[PDB]
Amino acid sequence: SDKIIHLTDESFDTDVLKADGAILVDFWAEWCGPCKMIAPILDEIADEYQGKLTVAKLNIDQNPGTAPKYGIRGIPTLLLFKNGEVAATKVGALSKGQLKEFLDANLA
Repeated sequence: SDKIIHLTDESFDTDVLKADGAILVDFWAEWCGPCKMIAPILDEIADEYQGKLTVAKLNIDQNPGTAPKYGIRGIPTLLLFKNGEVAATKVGALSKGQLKEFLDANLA
C-alpha cells in the first residue's frame, strides 16, 4: 500500500517484535465482511497517526502461523504492540471514532 505494512509469518518478528515503537496489527481474512469494513478506516488511521504508530495487516489465511501465538479467535482482531509487547486488544469491527478513542487511550 502506502503507509501500511503487509506482514507475513516470516516478516512478523522484524516488522512488529523488533520495531522501536507502536504497531497496530490487524488480523483479518478476505471472506470476513467486518474486516473489509475496517480496511478503509485503517488507511485513514495510517495517514493520521503518521509518526505515532505504524499500521500492519496480517491475513490469517495466507499467513496461518502467527495468530495462534496471540490466541486470536474472532476477526478482525486489532492488537496494539508497543515495542514488541501487546498493550491493547480490540475484537470485532468498530468505527473510526471508536478506533481513534481506542488508540488515543492506549498510546499514552
